[PDB]
Amino acid sequence: TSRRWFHPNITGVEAENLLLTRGVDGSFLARPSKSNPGDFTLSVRRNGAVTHIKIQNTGDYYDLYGGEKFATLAELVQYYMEHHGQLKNGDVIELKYPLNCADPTSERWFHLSGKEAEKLLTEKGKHGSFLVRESQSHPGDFVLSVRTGNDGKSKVTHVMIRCQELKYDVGGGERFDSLTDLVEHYKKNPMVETLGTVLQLKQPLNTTRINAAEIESRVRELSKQGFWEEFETLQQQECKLLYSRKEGQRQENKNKNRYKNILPFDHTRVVLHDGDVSDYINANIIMPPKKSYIATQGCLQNTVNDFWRMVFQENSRVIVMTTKEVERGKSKCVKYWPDEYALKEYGVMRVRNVKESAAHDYTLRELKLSKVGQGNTERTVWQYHFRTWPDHGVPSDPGGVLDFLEEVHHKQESIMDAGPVVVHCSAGIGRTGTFIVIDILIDIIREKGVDCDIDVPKTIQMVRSQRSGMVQTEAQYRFIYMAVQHYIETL
Ligand SMILES: C[C@@H]1OCC2(CCN(c3cnc4nc(Sc5ccnc(N)c5Cl)ccc4n3)CC2)[C@@H]1N
Repeated sequence: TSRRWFHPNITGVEAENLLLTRGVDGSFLARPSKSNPGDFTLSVRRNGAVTHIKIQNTGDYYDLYGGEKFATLAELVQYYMEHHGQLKNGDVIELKYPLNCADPTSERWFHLSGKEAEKLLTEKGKHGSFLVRESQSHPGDFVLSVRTGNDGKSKVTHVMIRCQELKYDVGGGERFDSLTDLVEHYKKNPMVETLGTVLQLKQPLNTTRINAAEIESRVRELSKQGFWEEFETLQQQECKLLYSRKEGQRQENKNKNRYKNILPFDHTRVVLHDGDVSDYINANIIMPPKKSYIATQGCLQNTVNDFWRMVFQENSRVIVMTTKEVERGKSKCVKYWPDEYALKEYGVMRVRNVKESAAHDYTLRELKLSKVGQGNTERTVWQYHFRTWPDHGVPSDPGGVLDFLEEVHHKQESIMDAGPVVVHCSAGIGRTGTFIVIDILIDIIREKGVDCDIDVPKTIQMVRSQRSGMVQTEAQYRFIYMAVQHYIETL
């Protein structure tokens, strides 16, 4: 559970000099690419020299050049640190020693006046809530503000953090190389005041949960950048989500994955029962009377039957497809539905395409799904095929997506005992996560109006604990905020 090898603020020259003077052969770090915004670079030292490996993410997955595709940067680094000779003139590159970052930019607790910090800890703070800010009078020094406990039963204690020769301390004891190490140490060994108060560092002060009516003000603030700082602070927390994906790695299931290293978590994966290893599909239940979701990949030819097994077993009545079958010359999803008015058998599952209806942004396909030999198992599945997501980036306007989800939501609500909504793109983490997150947030607003708290990164982190890398890019992160803002404006 450490993402210290990611340096959000260094340059290529800085990374090279840092690896050459503070690292050894096998040392590595990751950083945002300065030449290609939105991409990343893995800088690795070997034989006294540094190599820079490009990592692209257009919105679907992290694509390591000359390597594999991954759901998060943490899952990428974990894979190559644990598989000795995979990273590559075909020359083996070893990730051995993470070169740790000292920049606190991406920490949830790092931020700020002493009055304002007291205000924030006053209003949305709890016992043990804390933050670290730059000192008011002493430049280069810092302050740790902790809430312990409006009647005097709670207080805010400020603790001065002195920076002396690039090491930090709270006036005595140990001297730390970084604010992170200092906070980590006093998290485990909390300071005790003379009269007995224990300055427990329980959780960072939440600053991202806001009232729905404040979203426009917050978006204006993040656009002044605040968006990039908030997103990367979210990305750092991905190291808490390296849950097991063993079932997807079994030999019998390797070919059931569109991308061999983008796999469902074992504890939330959809388990296929009553099979002819026949229980696997690259798909996860997503739980936020709210609806739930199945986030899954675009079908392969050899997983179409499993897809319909899943849809039938989970009683799903709505499918959301957020990709064309072919985009930019590449196949993203095999056609798993019949032509209009046609009927097909996919293993033991029978599907009739009853009728298609074309809107501008999407096609709706009314499908009748049943198990062969059992006419009483028939149920209608409504497939919503979104077709206007741009080849590059995210939509410039969220209106098409919002109108699409509103229709999808009302179809689902009209169906008694409908199961989870199936959502899929290519790998099923980027666009799929974006649609699901928007739908989760919009449903809160739809039922409570402006009188509700929403917390975009918390919602994403919760969804990311159920499928790897849900919401892939900062552009998608911005698009979720813009979609929520637009939805609130048109209430
Ligand atoms: C230097 C920059 O200045 C401000 C700064 C970015 C904005 N701020 C924050 C605080 N917290 C955050 N938590 C998350 S993730 C999350 C959210 C809510 N709840 C839970 N449980 C989780 Cl895990 C994601 C983004 C977050 N941005 C404050 C810190 C930067 N450091």
